[PDB]
Amino acid sequence: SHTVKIYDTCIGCTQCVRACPTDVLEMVPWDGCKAGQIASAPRTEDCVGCKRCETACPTDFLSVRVYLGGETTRSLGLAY
Amino acid sequence: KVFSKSVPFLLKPAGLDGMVGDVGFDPLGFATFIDIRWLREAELKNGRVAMLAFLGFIVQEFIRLPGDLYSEPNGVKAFFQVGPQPLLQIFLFCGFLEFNMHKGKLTQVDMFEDGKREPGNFGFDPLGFGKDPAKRERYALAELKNGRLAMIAIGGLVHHALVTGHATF
Amino acid sequence: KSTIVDFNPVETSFEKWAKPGQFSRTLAKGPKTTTWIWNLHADAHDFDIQTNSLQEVSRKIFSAHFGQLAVIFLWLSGMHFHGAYFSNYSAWLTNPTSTKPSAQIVWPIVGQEVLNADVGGNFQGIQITSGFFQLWRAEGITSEVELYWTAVGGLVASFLMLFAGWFHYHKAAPKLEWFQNVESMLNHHLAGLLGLGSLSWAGHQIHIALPINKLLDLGVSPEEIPLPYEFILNRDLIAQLYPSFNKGLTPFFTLNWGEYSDFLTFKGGLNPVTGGLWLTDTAHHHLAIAVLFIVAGHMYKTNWFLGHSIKTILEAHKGPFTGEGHKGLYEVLTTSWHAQLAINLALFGSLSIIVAHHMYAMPPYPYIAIDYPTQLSLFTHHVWIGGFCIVGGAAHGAIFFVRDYNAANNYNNLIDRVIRHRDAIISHLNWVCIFLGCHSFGLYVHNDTMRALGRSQDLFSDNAIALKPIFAQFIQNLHTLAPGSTAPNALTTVSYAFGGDVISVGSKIAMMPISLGTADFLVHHIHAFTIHVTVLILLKGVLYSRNSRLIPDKANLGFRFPCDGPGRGGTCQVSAWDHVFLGLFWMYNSISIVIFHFSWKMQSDVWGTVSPTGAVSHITGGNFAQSSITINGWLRDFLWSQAAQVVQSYGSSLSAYGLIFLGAHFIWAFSLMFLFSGRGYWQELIESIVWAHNKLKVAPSIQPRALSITQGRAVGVAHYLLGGIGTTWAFFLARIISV
Amino acid sequence: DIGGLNPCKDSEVFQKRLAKTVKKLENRLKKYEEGTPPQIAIQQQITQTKQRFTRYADSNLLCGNDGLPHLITDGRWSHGSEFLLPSILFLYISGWIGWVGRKYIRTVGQTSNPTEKEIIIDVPLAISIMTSGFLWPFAAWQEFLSGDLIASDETITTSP
Amino acid sequence: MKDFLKYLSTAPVLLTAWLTFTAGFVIEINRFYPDALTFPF
Amino acid sequence: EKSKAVPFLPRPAALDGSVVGDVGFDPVGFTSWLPLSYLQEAEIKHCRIAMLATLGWIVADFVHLPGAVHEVSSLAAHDVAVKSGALAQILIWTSIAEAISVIAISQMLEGSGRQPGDFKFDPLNFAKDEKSLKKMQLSELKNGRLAMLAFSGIVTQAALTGHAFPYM
Ligand code: CLA
Ligand code: CLA
Ligand code: CLA
Ligand code: CLA
Ligand SMILES: CC(/C=C/C=C(C)/C=C/[C@@]12O[C@]1(C)C[C@@H](O)CC2(C)C)=C\C=C\C=C(C)\C=C\C=C(C)\C=C\[C@@]12O[C@]1(C)C[C@@H](O)CC2(C)C
Ligand SMILES: CC(/C=C/C=C(C)/C=C/[C@@]12O[C@]1(C)C[C@@H](O)CC2(C)C)=C\C=C\C=C(C)\C=C\C=C(C)\C=C\[C@@]12O[C@]1(C)C[C@@H](O)CC2(C)C
Ligand SMILES: CC1=C(C/C=C(\C)CCC[C@H](C)CCC[C@H](C)CCCC(C)C)C(=O)c2ccccc2C1=O
Ligand code: SF4
Repeated sequence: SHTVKIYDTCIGCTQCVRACPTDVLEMVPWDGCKAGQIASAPRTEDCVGCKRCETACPTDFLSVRVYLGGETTRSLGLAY
Repeated sequence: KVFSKSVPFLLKPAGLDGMVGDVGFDPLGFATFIDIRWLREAELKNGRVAMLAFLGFIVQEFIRLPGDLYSEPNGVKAFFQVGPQPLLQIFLFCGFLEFNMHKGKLTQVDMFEDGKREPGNFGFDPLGFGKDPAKRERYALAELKNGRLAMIAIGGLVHHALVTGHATF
Repeated sequence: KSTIVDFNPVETSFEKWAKPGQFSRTLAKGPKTTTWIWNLHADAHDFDIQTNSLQEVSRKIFSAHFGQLAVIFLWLSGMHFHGAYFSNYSAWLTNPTSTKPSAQIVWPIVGQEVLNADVGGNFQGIQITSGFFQLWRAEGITSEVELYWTAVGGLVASFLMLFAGWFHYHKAAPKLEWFQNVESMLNHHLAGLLGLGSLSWAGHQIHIALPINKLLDLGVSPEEIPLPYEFILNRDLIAQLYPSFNKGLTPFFTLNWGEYSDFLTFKGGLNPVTGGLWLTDTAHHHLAIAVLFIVAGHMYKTNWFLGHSIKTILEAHKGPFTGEGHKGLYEVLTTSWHAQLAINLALFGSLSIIVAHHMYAMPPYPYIAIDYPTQLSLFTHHVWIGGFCIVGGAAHGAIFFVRDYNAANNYNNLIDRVIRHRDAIISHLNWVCIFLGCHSFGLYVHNDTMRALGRSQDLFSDNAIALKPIFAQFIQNLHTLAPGSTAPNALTTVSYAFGGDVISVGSKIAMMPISLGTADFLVHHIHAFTIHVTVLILLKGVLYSRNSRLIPDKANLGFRFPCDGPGRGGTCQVSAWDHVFLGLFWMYNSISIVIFHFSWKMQSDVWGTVSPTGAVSHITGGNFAQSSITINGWLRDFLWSQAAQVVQSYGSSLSAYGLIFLGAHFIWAFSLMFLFSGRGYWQELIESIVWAHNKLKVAPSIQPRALSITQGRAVGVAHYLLGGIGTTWAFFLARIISV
Repeated sequence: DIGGLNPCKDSEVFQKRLAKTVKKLENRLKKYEEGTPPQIAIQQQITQTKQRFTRYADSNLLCGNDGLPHLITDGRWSHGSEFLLPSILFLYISGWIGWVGRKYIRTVGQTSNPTEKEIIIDVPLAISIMTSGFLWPFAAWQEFLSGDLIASDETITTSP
Repeated sequence: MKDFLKYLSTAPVLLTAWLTFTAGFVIEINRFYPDALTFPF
Repeated sequence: EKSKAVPFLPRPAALDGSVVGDVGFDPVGFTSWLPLSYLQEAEIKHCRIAMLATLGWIVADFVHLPGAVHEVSSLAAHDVAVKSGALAQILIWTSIAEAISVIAISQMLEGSGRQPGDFKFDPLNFAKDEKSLKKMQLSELKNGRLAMLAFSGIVTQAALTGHAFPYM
């Protein structure tokens, strides 16, 4: 399964979570930004690696980073 | 609407107000997209060069210098007979003059950048004509008109020499 | 306040000309990177994203059509003007079989005047392969003054179409209901446009082209031929050549149409003097076409209680296997410009290819069959246009599926049922493509390896294992027997390609029976295989344009997008555009093979010279039958052999063809930089270049960015197509002009 | 002489090339009639070929064993009109182009909408800058001295 | 003629005019002094 | 309604009364989609050009300038004058005048106040008040239209039959 990391540059704009096609990211409470929220990656087993999450990231060099790793039938997007 | 004094069916052009040759002649509006100070500097320099060149024609066909090289009554053919060496010296001397008279600032963007430069005013007046300000404006207008007439005449003489080949006479 | 048009919808102003990108909501803010410049041209004609109203899109399309027709009219006017002023048309008229058509002279600069060839007739210029001279001769044009007047009329028509476009966008723009009158539009395009154009052309042929060309074939010089208007004012100048005009129009109105058999014939074959189709046959053909199309135009109900409703016809065509059938197709084709473009472009390209075939098969112009450069150029050009238009039709079908397809409005209809079993279609098409490719190409490779191993009896040749195209030979036999048996009123077969005698004009073969052997079997199956693979790519693009097992929401990404990401193992090129890109590549492959087959087969087994005793000697000598069955044969006896004229063209009047050969090679190789590389490398190189510019304080305000992934692919495919087609263009033209 | 080459005025193969080209042109000329424009064009071709060959012969041009002018670009002023003078001419013209482009970029870079003035050129300012490029060698060695030609550390750098 | 002159000031029109003028004077130099392999001086 | 010239056609709706030579003649409605000042300027330019052209054609078929080049009929004078460069000078000066005209018509269309065809050229007066100016404008328009039609007829007849000044 791929690896997804969140960095404290998160501004809690939720654009990553609402762009994930496989429900990998979610918004959790935080105290490091104005919005009081930070993205989390608790379901990386469903991560497919499409990187839509970091295409919607407005922070300078990203706050969500996807590191491709071992492959799985879920991560390979295999309907068969 | 005011309408121009020279071209009476055209609106009065802008940017020519405080000048010494203003008759409202700018149908193409060259003073709108080109600096008027640069335009007057260029007009004065072209006029002065044309006057000197017309006088040069008339003297060359008449007087000439001793020597085999300087023996062509036709100015156009004299440009070729004289060779490149005398002409290149004139080119370099004119360049030296251009550099020293404008004191470095020679380009359209560099000249008049700081202002304080009346267009065409090199301060050249050794004989003292122009101390009286009353006749100064008349002298400026006369210089402008003579320069324009000499531009037209310099073109005329050069093209007469090209279509006939002998001289001006 | 008309019910069809809106008056003064858009003001004629230059203000928006000074605001580039005003049409787009995203581009209107102004450029920030160089990507804006490329996006400006990529969205210029995408009227769907510029307005949210179908009416505005339709009006823009209508005015764009007017602009295109004005451009076409200007091009035709230029062609006629060049024929009038910079051509040897008058000299070619008096010697069609010995003067090469030229209509473009080259200025004497930088030594380029060598391009002015010895085309004959006391003329120097570039030989013309567009066949305009033959077309003008078939039109009865016998003077360059007529060409000048046609050019003037073309200029006037081009201005008229420009004015029409301006008028119908800015002064009186039609409403949506006017555009959606598909019944009225079909009625008019079928009766008025097609039928009345055929009728008017039949009238022109009968009254101008029939007498003038008959006099020309009789040997009358163009100067003593009467002016065309005299054939109308004087019923005696045409009644001598065709002694049936003496009865006037009475036989027509008295149903005694047999009297007009003098100039309305049904002969078939070719004119023995000119080598083209009998112009009496052509006039009769256009008359019949006019009547048929006028009749066909009275089909759809427009404004009276008479005719058909296309909605009622489609909705009644259901079936046990097709559910709701064609229900909803009328709404699809009356609310989506992209669906109409798909159908029209596909059928238009297919029509262009059919035209290309029927052109050389039955030469319709005088002295065009013996002008081999003209025939080769016309066939290749029309087949290329057809392939491009077919790929465009597939592209716009995919665009309709992505954008204008409504799932609710198409419940259980044909479109829905096709998407529901797209897997089966694509899998079986995949199997068919593999079967056809394996067989055709592996038979080619088997022939090559048997020849390389010294086993000549193991090939798939005529003197070996033979694959006779018996079905095509049966059809050829049926056509050569048609006159008198199935077409009893025919005097000759439709084309001598099916069989018959060798038709030669001035010792040059015009048409001749095209024998089909094992070599034609293999190349025909190659054609079928390439066409099937192109169809596979395009149909996979259209069907999987909305969703798939990989990306269940591919429609939300649009028609044109590079990917969905490196995930799922990699989701490159999943768009539908990336399928029109690959399909463009495969169309290039297929059309290149088709034109190669045509060129080699014609040069080897049709074209040539006929000896006075009747011995036929061809351009190459019949090497197609035995050497077109191996890839080494194609490489050596066709490519290497016929490329001799291109490479040896330097210093001659064909040197421009060698230069274009080299330049097209250069462009084709240039394409591979964009096709093989990726955007990240070029962006990071531009980073260092920008560093240098910033170091020298010359970095542009518009930030330079590498071309987008989709634009990189588009540039690559455009350069690839240009280079390959130009290389084949120069090769074909130099080879067929030299010999 | 230089590199084993010989002057084209004494190169037999050069004259053979001239004679062959003229003969081909005359043979082409034979197949046309009277003072017709094709014959005039071919005669002009012959005249231009002869003039070009004569000018190349009397041009201090060195010809090889193929009878074609070879360029001596080692730097010697003897053959200075082959490379050195065209080199100076191009350097002047290209420096002019680069200088006017850089000046325009830096001038509209200090306005409210720098990017707008790059797709829609300020033709007055563009004309003002373009005709000022004749002093580009002097302007360059007056801006480099003042430190206005080179940026120092405001330039961006990647992570490593 | 205020926005038309601004349209003529756009990058494509200006580049086309400048390149047409450039090719023009190059072609005319090569017409009046053809076959110039070296510097005329 | 019911324009003066064509009594059964409606008034062109752009020519009420406030133009010299306005009899309401625009059946095909050219004024409905083109500026009135532009059309007036074009008409007056045509009037003046054709008046000069008719007078010149008729006179040059009678009186010739000294020289062998000027010894041709006006019908064949175009190909001779263009070869001698005589028409080149006219083209140059007419182009200068027409560029100044480009400026003038642009200014007139964008405000200004210059009447169509009004170049203020009036060395003599010939027009002292508004009434005289209107009458002379009407005379100029009528004479110009007559001369345009007359030059049309002269050229067509001379081309049809290569006759001298009587082109019958
Ligand atoms: C008999 C009547 C008639 C005729 C001849 C045409 C002919 C044409 N139509 Mg058309 N049309 C008609 C009725 C007709 N239409 C009706 C009733 C409707 C309403 C449903 C439409 C709606 C329509 C649309 C929406 C479009 C066309 C287009 C076209 C053109 C197709 C391009 C082509 O084949 O090039 C052949 C070209 C020629 C043969 C050139 C000569 C044709 C000239 C222009 C005659 C045109 C006839 C015109 C209708 C007369 C009106 C004159 C006006 C003063 C009223 C062609 C010119 C398409 C096009 O190209 O747009 C411009 C297009 O997009 N038509
Ligand atoms: C009747 C024909 C027709 C029409 C009306 C359209 C219309 C359209 N197409 Mg389309 N298309 C067509 C044929 C047609 N196409 C064909 C035949 C193909 C197959 C190649 C395609 C493939 C295609 C794709 C793949 C796409 C479109 C798109 C579009 C839309 C936007 C077009 C645009 O902005 O381009 C503006 C015009 C340009 C950018 C011009 C580019 C220059 C070309 C590529 C090079 C031409 C070179 C030329 C031959 C000269 C080379 C000579 C050399 C020596 C210089 C528009 C609705 C796009 C879209 O989004 O649709 C909604 C899109 O993605 N089309
Ligand atoms: C010469 C190069 C080449 C070759 C051989 C192929 C071959 C093929 N392409 Mg293509 N393709 C090419 C270049 C080529 N392409 C390029 C440059 C592009 C870029 C645009 C594409 C883009 C492209 C697309 C987009 C598609 C194809 C498809 C296909 C397949 C069609 C089905 C078929 O015939 O399979 C049969 C295989 C052959 C004919 C190859 C030769 C096989 C020999 C003759 C017979 C078997 C030999 C035997 C097994 C050897 C065993 C011994 C060995 C173990 C030592 C086929 C594999 C389609 C596909 O997937 O297939 C349906 C498809 O959709 N291609
Ligand atoms: C539309 C205007 C026009 C044009 C195009 C021509 C053209 C021509 N005329 Mg002509 N002519 C004109 C008006 C015109 N004329 C008028 C109004 C008269 C009466 C005075 C004449 C009297 C005339 C004679 C007597 C002869 C010609 C001849 C000729 C031919 C060669 C010499 C020449 O240019 O004329 C030279 C013209 C003149 C000597 C008199 C012109 C007087 C002008 C038109 C009146 C003042 C108008 C003013 C200058 C406008 C300013 C223009 C503005 C842009 C600055 C040439 C075809 C000669 C020829 O070859 O005959 C076949 C010849 O012998 N013309
Ligand atoms: C005289 C002239 C202009 C004169 C104006 C003058 C003096 C007045 C100027 C001033 O009042 C103003 C305006 C304003 C004041 O503040 C300044 C002054 C100075 C007081 C232009 C001539 C302009 C002269 C021109 C344009 C001449 C063009 C000639 C051509 C084209 C000849 C071509 C041929 O000779 C060839 C080439 C080959 C031959 O075989 C064929 C032909 C055709 C004959
Ligand atoms: C055309 C021209 C002037 C045209 C003026 C016009 C139309 C004026 C019209 C007006 O005034 C009137 C009529 C009335 C006014 O109220 C209104 C306007 C409208 C203002 C000048 C040309 C002027 C032309 C000039 C000055 C040309 C000079 C050429 C020189 C010096 C050439 C030198 C060489 O040719 C040699 C000698 C040897 C070569 O081998 C090398 C070089 C170096 C190239
Ligand atoms: C080189 C290259 C670039 C860089 C290319 C750029 C930045 C294009 C630059 C184009 C210039 C700026 C304008 C065109 C200049 C040409 C001389 C004009 C065309 C020639 C005419 C005759 C048409 C990419 O961005 C890219 C992206 C994706 C895959 C491959 C590649 C790729 O290979
Ligand atoms: S960039 Fe190239 S590779 Fe990476 S995802 Fe987009 S398409 Fe697939």
